[PDB]
Amino acid sequence: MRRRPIRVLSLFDGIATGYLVLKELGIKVGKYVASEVCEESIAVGTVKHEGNIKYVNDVRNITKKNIEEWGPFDLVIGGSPCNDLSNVNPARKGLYEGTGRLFFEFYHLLNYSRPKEGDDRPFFWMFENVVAMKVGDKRDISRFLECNPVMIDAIKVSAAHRARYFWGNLPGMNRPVIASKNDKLELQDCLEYNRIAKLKKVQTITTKSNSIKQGKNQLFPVVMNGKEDVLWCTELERIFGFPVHYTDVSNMGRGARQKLLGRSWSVPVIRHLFAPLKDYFACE
Amino acid sequence: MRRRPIRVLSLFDGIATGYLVLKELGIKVGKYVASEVCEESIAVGTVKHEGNIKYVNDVRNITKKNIEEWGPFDLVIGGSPCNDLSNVNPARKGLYEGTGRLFFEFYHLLNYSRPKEGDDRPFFWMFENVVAMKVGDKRDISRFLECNPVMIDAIKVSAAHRARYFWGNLPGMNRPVIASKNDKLELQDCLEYNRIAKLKKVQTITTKSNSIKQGKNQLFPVVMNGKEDVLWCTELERIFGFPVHYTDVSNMGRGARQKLLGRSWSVPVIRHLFAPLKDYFACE
Amino acid sequence: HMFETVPVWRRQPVRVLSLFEDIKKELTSLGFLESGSDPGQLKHVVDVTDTVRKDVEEWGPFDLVYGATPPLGHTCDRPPSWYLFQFHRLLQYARPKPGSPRPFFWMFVDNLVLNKEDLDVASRFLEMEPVTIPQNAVRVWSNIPAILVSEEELSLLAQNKKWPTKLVKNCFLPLREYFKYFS
Amino acid sequence: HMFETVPVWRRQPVRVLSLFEDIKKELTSLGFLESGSDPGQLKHVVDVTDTVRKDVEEWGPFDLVYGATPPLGHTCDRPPSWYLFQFHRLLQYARPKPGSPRPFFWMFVDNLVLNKEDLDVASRFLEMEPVTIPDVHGGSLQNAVRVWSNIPAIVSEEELSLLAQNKWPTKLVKNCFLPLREYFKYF
DNA sequence: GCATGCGTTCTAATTAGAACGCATG
DNA sequence: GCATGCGTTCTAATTAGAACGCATG
Ligand SMILES: Nc1ncnc2c1ncn2[C@@H]1O[C@H](CSCC[C@H](N)C(=O)O)[C@@H](O)[C@H]1O
Ligand SMILES: Nc1ncnc2c1ncn2[C@@H]1O[C@H](CSCC[C@H](N)C(=O)O)[C@@H](O)[C@H]1O
Repeated sequence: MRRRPIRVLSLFDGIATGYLVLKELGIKVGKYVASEVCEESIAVGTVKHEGNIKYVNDVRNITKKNIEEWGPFDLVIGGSPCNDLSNVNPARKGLYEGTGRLFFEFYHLLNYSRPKEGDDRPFFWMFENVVAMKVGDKRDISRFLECNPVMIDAIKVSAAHRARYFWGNLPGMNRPVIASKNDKLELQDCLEYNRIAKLKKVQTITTKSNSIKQGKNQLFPVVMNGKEDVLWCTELERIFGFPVHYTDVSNMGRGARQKLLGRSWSVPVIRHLFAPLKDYFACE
Repeated sequence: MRRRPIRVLSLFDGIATGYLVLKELGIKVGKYVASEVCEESIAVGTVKHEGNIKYVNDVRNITKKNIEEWGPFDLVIGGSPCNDLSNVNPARKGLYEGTGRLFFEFYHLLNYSRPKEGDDRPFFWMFENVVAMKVGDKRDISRFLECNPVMIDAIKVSAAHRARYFWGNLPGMNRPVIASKNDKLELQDCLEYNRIAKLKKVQTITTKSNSIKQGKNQLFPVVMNGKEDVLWCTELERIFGFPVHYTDVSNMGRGARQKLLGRSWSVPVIRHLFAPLKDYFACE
Repeated sequence: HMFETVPVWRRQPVRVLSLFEDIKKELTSLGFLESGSDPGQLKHVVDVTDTVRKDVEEWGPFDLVYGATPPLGHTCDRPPSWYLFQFHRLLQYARPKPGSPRPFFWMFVDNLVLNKEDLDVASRFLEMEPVTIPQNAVRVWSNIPAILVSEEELSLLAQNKKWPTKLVKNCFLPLREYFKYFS
Repeated sequence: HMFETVPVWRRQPVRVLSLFEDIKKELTSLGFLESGSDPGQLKHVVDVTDTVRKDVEEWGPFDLVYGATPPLGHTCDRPPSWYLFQFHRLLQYARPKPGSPRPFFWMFVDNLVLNKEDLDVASRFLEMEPVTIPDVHGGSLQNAVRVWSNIPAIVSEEELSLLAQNKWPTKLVKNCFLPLREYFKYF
């Protein structure tokens, strides 16, 4: 009846938010296998977690035997690229072409990792994508995952808009979202010394810099020494809920770091979703 | 009779190494007036010391009355730009032209700040510049400061070559330099996880990236995942002895941060020079 | 994915689920179905987007699941990968449970409507390379044990252009060693 | 500072230190210097690079320190600012200590040899703007100097700046020396 | 010792920033 | 009504990387 550390498969791992959230919850992590192709994302996860993450490269090269050998897995998580699923891009290619079809790789590996019937062991999974997709894509995704998504907007627990869909079977996914004592809910809470926030919440941050100045006006969000300014990398990390300097890696500059942060998960949203896992696995 | 906090004039302050070293020594800092021109150096000092530094801009606009009202000062420090004094640059307009003549501004304000003769009050000062200058320039500088310089190379206490001249009247400037328990003397001691140092000591780091690859071979100093790489900004901070992420400010990238760090002082050398001040001023 | 031969007296009429294309009139020619009862052993459906597991399970048990792309000279209504992923979706609903091992087969055929990397998605999802059976050709992924031209030839053959049922059916026969034969 | 006038009987012969240029034969004309003293009260030196405070202190006391650029031309080897910074260096050695306040004066003149950036540092270091003394008469020759001094003796730069292009004038410096008759012996 | 270095200049790219876009609601 | 956004694509800026250099030590 004792608990063991959690064994995780994480596809499209990005900057290892999944691992970070688990460690922040005190869950003992026994294995974290991450599929990721971008070299600078991999550098972040590598350096910031001192080699605990096993990187396995392109999701499309993971084999049925790979899932057998690297497993068993207790938790299968992923969030696939939304370049072709979002409305934000005019040249959507949809769920079936371009990179939208990488979702089926998640669907595919999820089924390999699932325990066989008769095995009543715990097994949790979660898949995330953006809301700005068409109903046909949202319908087909939850045709393949056999369940419907929860929508969670980080505006409730962070200083920024970002509404996402989450499918999965984690305990309590549909429950209400409540802020914790240490959630930085206003933009001012995330700025460095001697900087003034013009807004309390900022529009959804993407990988491109034009998402940082707000609204139709395209106004710089910060005032410093009387002049307008954009947000800083440390301030972006704070908005998304990452540790300060999490992406200060591999000589990356403003652009590189915004790219990684803009496509990442909001840490406090993942914490909320992952928190019911504490009672199924080993704890620090 | 008791000791009070130290009041400092810092000309050509750069990224506030002076203040950082003092706070790291436990010396209570009552006033720190810094003249500095570059906006991103100023951002570093501002944010990293939360407004304790009083910035006063161009050294050439500080007036004799300014020194009266901002003072008295216990410590006057400065390190003038070496664009025109180093033999590293073929175009050197010397001590008397270009920016080399900013030295005389230090000489000038030093005299304004000196106590009158009736005042046997404690008063310390220090001026730094590169060794790679003409013998005539070195002769004239210490004609104007009326004393000769100590040479201290950071390699005794750092993972990098950096030979500098220090004039001044601080206690014990001529004493031998010994490494302390927490000095990172080898390059390996400053790299991030999963990176291999090829050398134990690195050649002098300047503002331009060609100073990072070593010697005649122009070899990348690090191996990561089997391929060679240059140093990372956090590793540069560590070589110079700054806190990690000290320059992770104001959206600066690899180039900007190397510029600030390349013209900086070696923190452990300044600590050595400033350490005898603990017995003349208040301590936390 | 391999089954022992069944004795002839216990062979039973196959139950098949055919998606997108219909092989009913096809398969009766080989005596797998009995031309007679309208409520056959074969269930046909083309628009599977809103089919649930509970649909496939209440459509009764199946012994053969067959899916195929539309023919080449045809309107591409949906992306060519769509027929693949959907075929893979319901095939998983139709498989017997681990604790009930019964001869169970599946076939997927393409009309050369799938480009190269679509085929690499096909063979990682159906866990086998296809076999190219041929002027016109199709390629099949199948677990049934029945299964010489440059793909240069095939790829320039494809461009200049009718489902070629002619060609798929001969690979269907080895299922006679599991199901009843009608004469 | 302002210095009260001397009664005429207490006036003494000036002790002066003149750098770069020599004003010896000049200053004798106004009787501040006297032609009898073989050990003159004027000390002249040109290469001041290795002059120390202890040199200045024993060559003095001094009551007047005078420095000047080379005349326009001369093929100056040294940067024009060099004459300024060195003059400022020694002047500090020569000043009286605070607890011994005596009449003490200093003068620096430039031959139009200093650019605008040099002149702005000139007036930051000598704590005053210069005054422009022109030469022009009935034949309207053109020649000028600018002086910095604490001596109570004390035009378009279009004209000056184009004057310079085409090419020592004691005539113009000498008249500013005579307000010092109120502090030192006359003839 | 005969290599080194608190840099400026050229060029080759890297990258930055602004229009462009329409379905999801 | 009509505001938004885990983006691709142009061009114009910055920026990055090597040559270039000789006294000083
Ligand atoms: N073929 C592939 N195999 C594995 N990862 C891939 C991939 N193609 C794209 N990716 C990666 O999938 C990620 C989708 S963005 C997801 C980021 C992640 N949710 C986070 O929390 O940081 C990107 O990092 C992208 O590099
Ligand atoms: N006219 C001026 N007034 C004040 N600072 C100036 C100046 N001209 C140049 N500077 C600054 O002088 C500095 C010389 S480099 C000195 C760096 C400093 N010792 C450190 O430890 O970081 C540079 O930061 C430069 O921007």
